[PDB]
Amino acid sequence: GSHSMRYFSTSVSRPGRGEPRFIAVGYVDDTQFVRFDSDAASQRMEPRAPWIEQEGPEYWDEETGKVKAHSQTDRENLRIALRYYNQSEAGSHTLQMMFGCDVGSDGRFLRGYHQYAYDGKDYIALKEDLRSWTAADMAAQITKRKWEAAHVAEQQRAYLEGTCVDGLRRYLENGKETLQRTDPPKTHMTHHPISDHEATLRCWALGFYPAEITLTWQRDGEDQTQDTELVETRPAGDGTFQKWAAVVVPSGEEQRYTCHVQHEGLPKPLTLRW
Amino acid sequence: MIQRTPKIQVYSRHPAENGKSNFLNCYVSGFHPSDIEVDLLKNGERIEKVEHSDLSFSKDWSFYLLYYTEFTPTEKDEYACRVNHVTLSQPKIVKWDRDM
Amino acid sequence: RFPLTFGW
Repeated sequence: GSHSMRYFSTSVSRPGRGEPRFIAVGYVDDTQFVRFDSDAASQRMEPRAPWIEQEGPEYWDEETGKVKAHSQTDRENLRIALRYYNQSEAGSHTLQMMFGCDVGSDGRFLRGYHQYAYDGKDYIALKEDLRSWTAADMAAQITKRKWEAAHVAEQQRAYLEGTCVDGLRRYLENGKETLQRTDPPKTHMTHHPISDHEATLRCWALGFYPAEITLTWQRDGEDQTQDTELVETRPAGDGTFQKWAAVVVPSGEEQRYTCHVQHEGLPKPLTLRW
Repeated sequence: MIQRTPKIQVYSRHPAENGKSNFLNCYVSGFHPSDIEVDLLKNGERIEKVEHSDLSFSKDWSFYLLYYTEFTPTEKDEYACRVNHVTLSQPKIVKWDRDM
Repeated sequence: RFPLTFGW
């Protein structure tokens, strides 16, 4: 299947308490492999997956340098945004960045991303064509004009299609054993009466990778997708994920329901009946 | 300058068997801003060796963190996750149902 | 590989 590389960064300003807190993480698919935390001891980019540890000291130096540089420009970005919006210097603000690339099954470029949020909302994003920017407001319009004049997009696009893709192929190769695994969900059903007339049917999916999955309930053959409670996919901590979906059924009617599981790891979707 | 209240799940890595080393998790997600406090509780008492994942976020820019600690479940002991955040009027306690 | 980044 497709694969992805992502870097996420967050800077949170803390006026009166020093410089912004800065945290960056790197992912291949749903596997974290690197991190940097401004409040941690090393002040280095650090490994978080075994297959990245084999990279030499040049790698760690270059990556540390780039991530630190990014934290510094983030600091200035926070100041500038304060000017653009005329916001008080007493308020804490958040700057988020996502960057990365998607490749397909044989490793060919699929997509590239470079986008920013300010205080939880879209600020500026590289468009899918990798040739221009979407600015979500007027401040971001200022930034957008600057980046057009600076010709940032040519560099970013070339980086996305070249360096990012080659990096992703590299990582996928070195982390072969773990990253190219697909783990099908182990499913089951539980029954919890809530009264003399009402019961809860709960369909569970466990031990699966990658994290993307679909869990649906249907009565006879018709979806129940507004009567289904559906919790957020969660990490087990072992590299796999967990999810469940529940429906309330009339006592005696349990046998009418089916749970359906769609996952990349299954040759075919599952149908489960009580 | 948005605010989103966290969604909390407390659960075990592997299915609980009494007397067997396992991992207890509190996963908090969908929250904003990023300042958050998460403690794991054993019989009302804060567990001390609790680690957490590195701050990351979803496509809607909302944050998620996994806190976890290796434990040994027993029929007697009660586990919970306590979470504080600016969107919460008071700390939220969510008990570990070996199910949930 | 971490990206290079530009000021706002």
